[PDB]
Amino acid sequence: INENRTEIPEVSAEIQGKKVKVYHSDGRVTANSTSLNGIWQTLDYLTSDRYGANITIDQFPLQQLIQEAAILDIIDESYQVSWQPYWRYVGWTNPLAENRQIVQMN
Amino acid sequence: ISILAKYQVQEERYKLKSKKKLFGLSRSYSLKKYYETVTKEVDIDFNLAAKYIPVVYGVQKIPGIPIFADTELHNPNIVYVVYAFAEGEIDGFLDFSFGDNPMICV
Amino acid sequence: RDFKYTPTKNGELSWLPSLTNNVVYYSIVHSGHAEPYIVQQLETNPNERMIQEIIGEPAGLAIFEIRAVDINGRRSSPVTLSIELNSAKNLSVVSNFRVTNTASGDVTEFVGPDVKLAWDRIPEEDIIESIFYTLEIHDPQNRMLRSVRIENQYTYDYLLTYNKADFALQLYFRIRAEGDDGEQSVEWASI
Amino acid sequence: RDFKYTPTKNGELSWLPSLTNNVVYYSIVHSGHAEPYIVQQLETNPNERMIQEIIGEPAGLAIFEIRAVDINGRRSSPVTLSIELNSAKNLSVVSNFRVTNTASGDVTEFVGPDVKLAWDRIPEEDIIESIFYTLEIHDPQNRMLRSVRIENQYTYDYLLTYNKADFALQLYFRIRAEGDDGEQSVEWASI
Repeated sequence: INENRTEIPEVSAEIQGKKVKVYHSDGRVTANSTSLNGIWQTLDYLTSDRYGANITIDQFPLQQLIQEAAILDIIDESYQVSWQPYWRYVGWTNPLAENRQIVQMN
Repeated sequence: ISILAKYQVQEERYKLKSKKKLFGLSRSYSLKKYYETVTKEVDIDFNLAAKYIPVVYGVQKIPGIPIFADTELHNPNIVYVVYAFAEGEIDGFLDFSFGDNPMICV
Repeated sequence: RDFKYTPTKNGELSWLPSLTNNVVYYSIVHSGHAEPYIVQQLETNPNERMIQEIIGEPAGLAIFEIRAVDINGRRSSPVTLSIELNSAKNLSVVSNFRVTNTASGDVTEFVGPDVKLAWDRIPEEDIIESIFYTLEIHDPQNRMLRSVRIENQYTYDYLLTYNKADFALQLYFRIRAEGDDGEQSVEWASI
Repeated sequence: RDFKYTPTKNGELSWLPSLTNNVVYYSIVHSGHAEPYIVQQLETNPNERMIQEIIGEPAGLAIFEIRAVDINGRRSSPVTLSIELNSAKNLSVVSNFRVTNTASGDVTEFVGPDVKLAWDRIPEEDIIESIFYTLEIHDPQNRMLRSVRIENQYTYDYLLTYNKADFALQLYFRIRAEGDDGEQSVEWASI
């Protein structure tokens, strides 16, 4: 604190969110990063027990859910990535690798 | 918080920014009542819901919940503050805004 | 914080800054003055004293009230101090100490047998009473010829009688304003 | 906007006003000074330069930081400037240039065969080194009698030898303070 900053400002931040257990049809569980996919978002929120619904994972059919994600990650072509400069803040980790899917959620 | 107020202009001394400003609209709402209930700010005085931790997936901007404030004994100009932000292991912080001013140039 | 008068110019007030960082200036009200002092907070440091000088007051009872002003214009509660002020110790040097029995052109030896001296009244007699002038007269040996106290008067006459007596018991002159309480001219005037 | 130092007194800072109309004053921090300059915005015009003078600094590296203050007390980002300051070119005129070999009353012709001169040191020697005094001596014909440089010294002696030699190769006097960098008294003093 000094004559040029006579008070503390408000503080808010931009962050990249919780890591989620994305599955793969081969039986891996990458669990490494955020995912923009709404299914894996829902699954984490439901199976969390510290918060959320406290549902045990054994009640879900993984071989079904992975097909649903394979639907929801279909590529769109109504636009092209170069029209989106923000992309890093939009959530894409690389502007060149396809970042386009029917649905992306933040 | 009652300590932190002694370092803020009367504009702010107990105010806080809201979270998830645009909750989902549906035909259940009147257009007016929706946009009139969309609200930017809250007062923590007489409000407890503000202090619930949010969960984030993808990229978002969120306000910090203060949980500790103090000054170095010899030099009251030096102020430490702790802001809690988000549940779980996040992929990480990207940026900070002090007031609305971001560190990185727009 | 820690508002404190301090004697030596009559003295200084001093204080440590308010911890409310939006403070822009301090105001001081002094008993019997028409208007407050105003003291800017151009730098902020919580351990560094600010100061105001008090100058030209007579010795006497006074009270001081000091208030911080916030940028929104409201003020702290006052702090009060009540004290006796005292005379400025370091008086002016006497001015125009001069010899009146002096020739056309200018003197080395003066005119006539015995000198006649004048000087001009100091400012401080306007405020502090019982000031006097102290005068000392010396030969080239710098022995005492004569030493004199002059009470609120600005002229003195040396005499051929005085020269004779001082010689018989056996020029340069120095004079200063003086008082009690250590009140003195900071230096001698001299001829 | 367009914060700019400008040389000639060491020089002037200048800038164009901030476009944020609630600006009340600018503050300037100068390297090594105890306190900022403060400059009011008593009139608003977006194309009119504001100015601050820089006076009495020695030549040397300095930095300046300038900030606008909004009526709410917050400040802009700073603008910074770093530059070498340089000597004030226009020095004081020499004072009390006077002849010491002078009679009771006052002289026309001086006393004795050859003049003895004194003058009083200028202020600028307190700041800028390698100042000197330049002295020139002339007859009623205003021919050169003699020209002299005096190094940080405040007296000089003319001589009957000098008068004789200057006559044989063949009064009025003028003197000025001077230096490098165009440092000069704005005018001659003279007798």
